[PDB]
Amino acid sequence: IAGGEAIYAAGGGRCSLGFNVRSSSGATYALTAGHCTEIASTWYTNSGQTSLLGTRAGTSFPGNDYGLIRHSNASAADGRVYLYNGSYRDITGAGNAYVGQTVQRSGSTTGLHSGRVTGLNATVNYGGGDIVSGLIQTNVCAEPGDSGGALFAGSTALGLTSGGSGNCRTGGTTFFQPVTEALSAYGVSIL
Repeated sequence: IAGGEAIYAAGGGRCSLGFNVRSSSGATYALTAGHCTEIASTWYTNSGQTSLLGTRAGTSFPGNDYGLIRHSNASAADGRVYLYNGSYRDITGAGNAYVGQTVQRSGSTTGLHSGRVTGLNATVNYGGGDIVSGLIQTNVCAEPGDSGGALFAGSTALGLTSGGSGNCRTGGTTFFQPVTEALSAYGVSIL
């Protein structure tokens, strides 16, 4: 499974995989949104929930928005992002974002969209105390289901879709969790 592809929670809920990562010991995981991993411990790669992805290994949500899923099969840990046209992009490292940067977002609801970083230090309020801060603001649209997907530029991983406003029909604004903070938190590296 590659970055951008759908992940399904046991008993309902869909998100997108961000990036596949590995610990210094060679254990592999999938990064996604923390608001996603908070809903279930077991994840699947198909809607019918018969192909197991793995089980939740960590969650950092409200505050940040990142989470980790341990792969049940190391071979499913594809170090690429799916481009939705039958092609894949190999991700070679992680980097920082900057205002004016041109970016691409891969998600399971709306496919691949591009845009620009328009702001930093952004905050989103999901209600019920769910405030996420330190986010990258962009003009890339996204829809529910895209959450946890990959934000990248070229071969460089940048962030994970948290959420935003608008849709891909009218345009919107999306907020992303910088990936490097996540890699740091878990001592993981891009595959």
